[PDB]
Amino acid sequence: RTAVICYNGRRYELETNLQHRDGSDAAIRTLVLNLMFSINEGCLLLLALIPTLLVQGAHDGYVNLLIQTANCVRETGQLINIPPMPRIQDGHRRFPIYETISSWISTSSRLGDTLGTRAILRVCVFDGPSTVHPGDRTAVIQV
Amino acid sequence: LMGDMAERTTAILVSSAPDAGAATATTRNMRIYDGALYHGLIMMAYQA
Repeated sequence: RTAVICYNGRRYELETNLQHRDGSDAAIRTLVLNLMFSINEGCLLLLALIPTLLVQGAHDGYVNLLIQTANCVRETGQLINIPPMPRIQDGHRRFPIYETISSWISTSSRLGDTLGTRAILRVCVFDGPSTVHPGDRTAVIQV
Repeated sequence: LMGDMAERTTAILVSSAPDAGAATATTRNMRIYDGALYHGLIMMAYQA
């Protein structure tokens, strides 16, 4: 704006509306900020493995499905290149990949709890029925 | 026909891999070899 769902084999349609333009950008800024605090120095060594992930997606089965949805990794791995990385400043001491994948889980354990809502309860039916159809009371326990 | 000659008949061995419809990352090491005589000839029953 500023520029169907399947579940258990059943489709639904959304009726979500945008009646103004302030909350849209209050969410866009958070999306872009959290999308911007993920990139780091060690990310380039992960970026050089795209031609190798492309061959492991042809050698394996689980990776060949992961590569289809990656609408970027599937396009860069045959269209862009990178020369080898420079020598790590004080490389005898530190480790960049540990940094780039330690400071990556934080900004992902928050992306849900900021673009949406947290989880407050979870269904624990000790002796009641197993599943719950629309309109039937459950037994929950707060998180 | 002395301006269009034919020096010798030779032997060809064209190598190739299977087509897209039979491709894996495992059958590409299973090359196909084919032979064709160049300027050779095919005979009827041999008089001999």
